[PDB]
Amino acid sequence: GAPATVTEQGEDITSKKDRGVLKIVKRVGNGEETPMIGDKVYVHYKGKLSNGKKFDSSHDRNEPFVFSLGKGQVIKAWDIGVATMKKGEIAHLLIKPEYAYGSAGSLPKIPSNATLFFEIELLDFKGE
Ligand SMILES: COc1ccc(CC[C@@H](OC(=O)[C@@H]2CCCCN2C(=O)[C@@H](c2cccs2)C2CCCCC2)c2cccc(OCC(=O)O)c2)cc1OC
Repeated sequence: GAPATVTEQGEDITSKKDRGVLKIVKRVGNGEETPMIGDKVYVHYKGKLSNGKKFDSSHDRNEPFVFSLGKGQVIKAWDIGVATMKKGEIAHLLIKPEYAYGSAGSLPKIPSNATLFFEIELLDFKGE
């Protein structure tokens, strides 16, 4: 399924080149532009553990998820991944624990040492 495909064909977008964050572009966005550190970013996502459990979708809160890019307001993989995205892009990310919740998890929903999968859509981004 979608997680396996990222394993097999995803691009390694980490600095350390440790396959900690793998990416496939599922829908090509607009232009060349990607967001800057500090930009307010608006996304819709669907996420799960890579084994399918704990599924969550921003769609269910009928409101985009909003954060400031590159400020540690989200897990490392999201700071790394969303920084590569164009407006309108949808990407798949497969994420090892080192770039997510590590040994502490985010209980009770996310366990220790969890690999995560997200489908992420970058709706828009704006400087504050
Ligand atoms: C482990 O490192 C970090 C961990 C957590 C954070 C905060 C968790 C952080 O979650 C995340 O980084 C990612 C990306 C954004 C979407 C939410 N999210 C998730 O993993 C969610 C997942 C869904 C399906 C599989 S994982 C997860 C859903 C369960 C609650 C934690 C968040 C978060 C930020 C802001 C708000 C929020 O919840 C709503 C609220 O609090 O009002 C949760 C920053 C971190 O790094 C600097």
